[PDB]
Amino acid sequence: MTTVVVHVDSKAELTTLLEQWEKEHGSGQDMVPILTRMSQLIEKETEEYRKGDPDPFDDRHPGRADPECMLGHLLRILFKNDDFMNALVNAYVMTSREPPLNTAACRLLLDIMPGLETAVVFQEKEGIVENLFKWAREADQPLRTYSTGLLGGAMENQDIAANYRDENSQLVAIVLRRLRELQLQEVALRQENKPAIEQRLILQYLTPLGEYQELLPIFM
Amino acid sequence: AYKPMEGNFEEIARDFNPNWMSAVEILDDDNFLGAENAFNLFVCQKDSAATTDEERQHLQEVGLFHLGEFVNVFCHGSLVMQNLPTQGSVLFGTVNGMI
Repeated sequence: MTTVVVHVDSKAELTTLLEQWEKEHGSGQDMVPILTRMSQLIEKETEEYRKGDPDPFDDRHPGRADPECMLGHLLRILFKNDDFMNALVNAYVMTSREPPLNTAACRLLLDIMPGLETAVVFQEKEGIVENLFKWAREADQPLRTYSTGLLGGAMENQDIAANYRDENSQLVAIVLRRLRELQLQEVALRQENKPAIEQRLILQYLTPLGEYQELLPIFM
Repeated sequence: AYKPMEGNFEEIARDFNPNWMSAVEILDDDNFLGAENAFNLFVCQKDSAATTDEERQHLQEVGLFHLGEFVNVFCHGSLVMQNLPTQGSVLFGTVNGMI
């Protein structure tokens, strides 16, 4: 109880965002430098999370686990959505073509990366998988910065990777060539006096399908 | 199957009808000869119409024969001289001395 911080409060900043987006009903505004907070309010919240020496086997939420720090306090607020935030998945994906229009989904589905549990990508609105086959072969570079690990929840399911055990293998032929390029980019930028955040988030996508069968041939 | 790229075996197909085997032999990598304890011959042919995945893991028994003799061995090679008709030759070993 009475859990207040010694710094500037984060929930009052959250509620100040909860009085702007929650009243946005067809008003004709674009929140793309304002919803940068929703991807930045949790990263400073991640920046203080490394002090407690976390256990990386945390498939749950700290709201169930760790009420000692501000990570568990704030993830519960944006998860009890009551079919209000849940229409954003039907909105910014199904009728989304433009890059500021796709800014409002790919910079935000990565904000609910622990929250995306099972059935959003498993829903019959499953064209988002084929959209992510479209949003990886043909996307923008700030978009593909935030587009590779979006089916990370799909590869955690053993039912999506069995329905797509050859459709994904098409996409693996693309992403390894880009994965070869970054060792040619970043090392040559460091081989001068003698960027890796995509390299972090592509391997997050490629990890759960590193185990499956018939994919070792194009690996080696 | 054996995929050299993967390094591991792979089940293409499987017959399901329970016959007690006696000896088997590959003919031409499409037709596969099998014997039986019940003194019989049959060939399972690998299925061609790969329309789905259920119908391509099921072999089909193509042809039946009662070779009235137990079968022990199979081997290649003919008994006539090479003059360089029919194609291939498989000889079989028995229990009554009837090659």
